[PDB]
Amino acid sequence: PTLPYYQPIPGGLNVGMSVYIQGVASEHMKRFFVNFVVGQDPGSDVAFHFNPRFDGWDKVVFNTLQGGKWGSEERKRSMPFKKGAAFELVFIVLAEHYKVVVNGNPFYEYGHRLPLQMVTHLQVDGDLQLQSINFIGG
Ligand SMILES: C[C@@H]1O[C@@H](O[C@H]2[C@H](O[C@H]3[C@H](O)[C@@H](O)[C@H](O)O[C@@H]3CO)O[C@H](CO)[C@H](O)[C@@H]2O)[C@@H](O)[C@H](O)[C@@H]1O
Repeated sequence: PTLPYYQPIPGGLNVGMSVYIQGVASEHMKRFFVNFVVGQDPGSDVAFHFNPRFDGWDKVVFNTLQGGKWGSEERKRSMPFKKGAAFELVFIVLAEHYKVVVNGNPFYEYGHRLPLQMVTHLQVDGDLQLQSINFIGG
């Protein structure tokens, strides 16, 4: 796949589905993001924004964008990615949350703030190369 990536999720999200992303973090990475989007047009709500950042004390930010407004960020001050390194990034869609798994290691559970049933698109962009995106268990 080429970046930016912004594609419909086949059949939408359902509990039990996984999004499996294989990529390589840029040697000079500052950030990248994965968005679960309600729609495809500019201004669309983002049910789940997953945002690793290497600026400062390395961390991953998690949030939701609704009606043009970012909600209260969640943050985990641990960085499972590495500049220049390949990664395997998995989002397991469960009833209560998105379960994030990185390189086989469970990393975070982000509670749903918008209904998973209303997510239509996946958007990926930033300082990485994308090798593949697969939807499993749809
Ligand atoms: C640093 C910021 O990066 C972009 O905006 C992102 C937004 O930044 C938050 C920041 O994470 C938070 O700690 C602070 O309290 O408010 C900032 C402004 O909203 O965070 C959201 C997720 O919460 C997205 O990642 C945004 O891209 C940029 O647009 C800002 O100008 C600023 O440089």
